[PDB]
Amino acid sequence: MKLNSAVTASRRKCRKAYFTANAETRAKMMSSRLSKELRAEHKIKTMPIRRGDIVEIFTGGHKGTGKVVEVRRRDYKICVEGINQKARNPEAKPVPYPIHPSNCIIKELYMNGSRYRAIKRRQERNAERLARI
Amino acid sequence: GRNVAFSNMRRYKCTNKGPNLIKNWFNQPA
Amino acid sequence: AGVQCTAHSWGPGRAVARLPRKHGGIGAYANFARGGHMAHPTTVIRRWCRKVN
Amino acid sequence: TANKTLSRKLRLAKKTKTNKNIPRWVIAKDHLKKTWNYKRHHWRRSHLK
Amino acid sequence: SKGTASFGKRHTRIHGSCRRCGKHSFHLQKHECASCGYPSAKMRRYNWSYKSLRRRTQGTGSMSHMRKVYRAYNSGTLKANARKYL
Amino acid sequence: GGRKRQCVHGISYGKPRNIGIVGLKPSRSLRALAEQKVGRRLPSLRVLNSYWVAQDGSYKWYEVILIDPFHPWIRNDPKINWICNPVMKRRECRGLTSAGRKARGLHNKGIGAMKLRPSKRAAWKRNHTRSLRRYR
Amino acid sequence: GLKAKDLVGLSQEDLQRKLADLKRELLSLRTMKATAIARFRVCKKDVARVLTVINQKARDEARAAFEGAEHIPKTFRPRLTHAMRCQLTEKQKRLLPSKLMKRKLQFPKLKYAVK
RNA sequence: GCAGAGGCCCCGGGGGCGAAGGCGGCGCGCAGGCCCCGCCGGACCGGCCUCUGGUGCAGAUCUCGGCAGCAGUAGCCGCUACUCCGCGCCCCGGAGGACUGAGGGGGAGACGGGUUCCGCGGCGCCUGCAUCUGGCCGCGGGUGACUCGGGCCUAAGCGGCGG
RNA sequence: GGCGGGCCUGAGGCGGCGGGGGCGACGGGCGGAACUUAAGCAUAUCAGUACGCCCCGGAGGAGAAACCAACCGGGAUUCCCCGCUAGCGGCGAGCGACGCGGGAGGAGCCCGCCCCGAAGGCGCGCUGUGGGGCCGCGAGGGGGCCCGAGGGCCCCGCCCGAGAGGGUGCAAGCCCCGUACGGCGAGUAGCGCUGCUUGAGCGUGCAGCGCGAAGGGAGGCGCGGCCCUUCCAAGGCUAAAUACGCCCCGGGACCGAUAGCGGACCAAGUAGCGCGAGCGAACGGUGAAAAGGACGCCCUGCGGCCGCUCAAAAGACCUGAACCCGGCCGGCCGCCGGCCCGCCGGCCCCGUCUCGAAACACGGACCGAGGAG
RNA sequence: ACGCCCCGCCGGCGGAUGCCUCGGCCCGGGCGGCGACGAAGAGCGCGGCGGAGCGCGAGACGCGGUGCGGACCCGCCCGCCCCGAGAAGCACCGAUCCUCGAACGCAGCGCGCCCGCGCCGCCGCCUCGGCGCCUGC
Repeated sequence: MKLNSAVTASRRKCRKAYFTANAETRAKMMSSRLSKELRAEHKIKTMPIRRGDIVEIFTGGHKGTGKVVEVRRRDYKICVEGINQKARNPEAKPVPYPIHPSNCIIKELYMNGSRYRAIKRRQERNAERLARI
Repeated sequence: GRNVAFSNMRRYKCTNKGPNLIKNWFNQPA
Repeated sequence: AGVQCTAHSWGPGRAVARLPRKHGGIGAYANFARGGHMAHPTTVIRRWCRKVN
Repeated sequence: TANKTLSRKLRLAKKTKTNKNIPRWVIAKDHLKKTWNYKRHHWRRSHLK
Repeated sequence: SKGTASFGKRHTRIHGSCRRCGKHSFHLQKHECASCGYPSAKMRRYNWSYKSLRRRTQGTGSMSHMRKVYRAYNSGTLKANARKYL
Repeated sequence: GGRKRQCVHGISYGKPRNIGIVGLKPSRSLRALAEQKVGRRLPSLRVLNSYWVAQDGSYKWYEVILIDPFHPWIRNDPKINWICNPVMKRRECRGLTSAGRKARGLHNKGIGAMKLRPSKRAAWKRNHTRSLRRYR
Repeated sequence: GLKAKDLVGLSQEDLQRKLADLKRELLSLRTMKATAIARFRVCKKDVARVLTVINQKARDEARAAFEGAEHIPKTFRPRLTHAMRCQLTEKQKRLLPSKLMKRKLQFPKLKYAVK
């Protein structure tokens, strides 16, 4: 049971925060389980989802693999390539089905140079914690 | 009424206006 | 609550009930009026805690 | 009125300039679903000042 | 003639706009603001109308200086002051 | 002289006890009034004390000692440095000078003064408070 | 657009000349907007940047000129609040009369334990 | 009977294999009420023991919201008036007939309103009938002063003044 | 007499520094009601209240005894527990302290006088200065069945210093965020007369005036005497415990959209209204996803139809009640009873005060929500 | 036929009843931090497309500095995209800060005087007044 008075267990305050979170918080709230292979290499369980990451959906609806091309931060959902709603007519612009970051596993990360630094910081702190404090 | 002892309670003063003449002890355990 | 408004009884001859009404003629300041006070407003002076030996 | 003071005229000007409806792009950007600007006035029905 | 006929001679501006509160309450014959109190240095604030005090009090507007000082007091202004007291 | 209530035409309507406009007596000495009058004329100075100088049938003159609480000598003098504290701002307006203290009944102590100690208003509030404790 | 880091080491004359051109480009951009634009937004902020750098230098040189002067200008004075700027220094507040201070030294505070 | 609280509901209460609600129908109870069944509905809901209350409505010239019959009813009667043809609207244009009748239904100002002004496009709203009209709606524009007025002077007044 | 200086009282200007105005609380100073209670009403009560005005501060005010007491005595203030009774009062209705005792918290001092006198804060001053919080990691779940989508079921696990909670396409410890665990003393006292005030009663505190001390004050019945006990007024400072809105934080046997603030809704003190002071609304919800409606046929167009997207139109929105209404189908139609069911028999409009109401007494068109020990 | 009644069946009109709920409300803590260095408040202006709100102030829907943060920026654009290049976001700090307002050259939007200009208080200084108390010629 939570023993920190400063954290709130109020449904209203918790749901107010979720739906009014600042973009830095919103981004870490939008995290996905790294794949078993990627988890072993980077030694971290979850990474915040980013454009160009390849994710596989395990949830039964609209389930497939693809690259996130769009992160809809305001609705806390991501658009995977290939995950699209049925079009009314064949010759029409595809409409993406929004998928919750939680519903997918990150098979490949867009590595960049900041992400290399960020995944290293997280693993250094995880080393101090895994050294039993 | 009948056989009762007349109350020696003074009537409440400044109940809806004026100085707050009612104190509450919910701050006691704090 | 319910007492923040200015309402007075319209009077006795305007074919309306004598309950207090706002400038427009809107029922106010009563338990049966929408936006009116509770007839007996709840209060923190209730003894919340009992006593045991 | 044809003889007004600049101060009176300037407040009246702001009232005319801001008596406008929500821009159509703002309705799209904000996803409003409440198109009317309720602060809009009409000279015949409204009394400014 | 007390009613509609009398209301046809309404072409006067009894009250204009106050320089300090902007309300249509500044008497033009009396040169005083029914609400602002202007020309008086003090504001016209009456404890009978709490609803007139919740209409134009501290917190109705921007509170630019106050918000910035209160925020700074939470950060580094108390310490700059302890430096000045020395 | 005595005070005459400011009621228009001399009429103080209402209950008969509250009638009567001439011959009422001020609740504060004229010494206290003299110190309240120099406070308003000069609100940049703090009042220390006042003394009787002279009297006539028409007027009574009192000299008031006031302190500039922002002068270098006063701020750095440990004896008068307390006047510079902000809580001593316009002390006459809060009845804190000797004459004001007499008028508030604070020269008297013991029996006679036990309902005027933190203040007359405060004593009434401490006596008329309803405690309503938790384990009443 | 421009970066403040570039203009910080520029002559006050060079910054003054750069503002003149950026303000003439703000006339032409306004003129083309009305007559018939990322540049307009960029040049508005560029005028702001040059103006921040011009002011910072003059305020810095002026601060330095009146630094170490009795009665320095009010803009260059510490922030504080009206209440703090009228308060008594903790040296003035802790000043005690000679007799009272002597009795403090005569009877110094001590540490003791009662069993 | 309602709404909460603390427990229980023999492998841990009933629920997208359908919760509450709603509608129709049985049964059960002297009755308040309850229970089931079908249909709609689409996520919650209890039975019992203990505890708690802003706890039950036909009424109050009750409050607030809906809204019926009257009822296609009363009404749509100041300001003399329109008609023909042209795509043809009560709009426009031509032709007739007329009106306001120089204390005009005429041309202008002061005040008050504050864009109503103009031009173009429009009929969703208004224009108490209609509209293709407009004082309406959308889009774009419009007020230029050494000589006019403000400003200036003083009026009745109003303020200010060591005090 | 006229011209210079010093002193003393003024006058204008310049510098440095301060004041002013704000905040629906808490706090200090003042001025100050009435409704009301007395079953009428004047004193009284309301109430030393509303409100008006002035003034601070993070608290304020109070404060180191001209105190209380009467003891086998205490010992500045403020605050809490207690007695509510001593008393006051058309001795009516009402009103009303304190000391002792238990606690919270505790902390003491200065000036004038006096002595030196410029040793000083030295343009002054001998009419006296000086000195005596931030930053972070953060565990552990699969299979099968069905769904539009499990967070459902049905087996089997795993983590737990974490089974607080929130999010996720349905009820999730293991999908995600988090949570548990961590680092960095004189015009005075008094007295006389007067007004206000208090429980203070031949005066509790205050004040106007007149008069005015010297050893003086107090000991709760005035005066005169004599003792006793106990203190030093008419100058000043002081922390702590105590109070409390705005604002931030957290919690709740709270409210759940006519409720809860007036205000849950991109734009509420808003739209609107009043010359003005001021008054002041209403309006929550599509879905999992905007996927917000494919195509074709018809029409002068609008629109209509066929469907389409969806699990579903849920189509400007969840559910979708009653009142009321339209189409179609059945019936001649109020309630209670007996029968197959349209006859026979019974039946005034309730609520309400009232001796008595169907009343030509009063309220009630209807419905729904709210609505009073 | 109307009107009712309702034996079902299906439409409307309405918005009850559910269920929810980024809002109240009460209770604790904390805080106690405004202003002539211009507050509180107000008026105008400011966005590429810009009505209201919020925010800003002619440097205007912001700008600089320092640290984080690490891909986005509601629409159409634009700008980014990269071991740093640097979007959302996040503190803290420095500035800018129109007109009115205690409101300060005088007015309220109009007019000065000087090369900035309000009042009151305190403490200094400068200039000089008095048949005030004196003194020398």
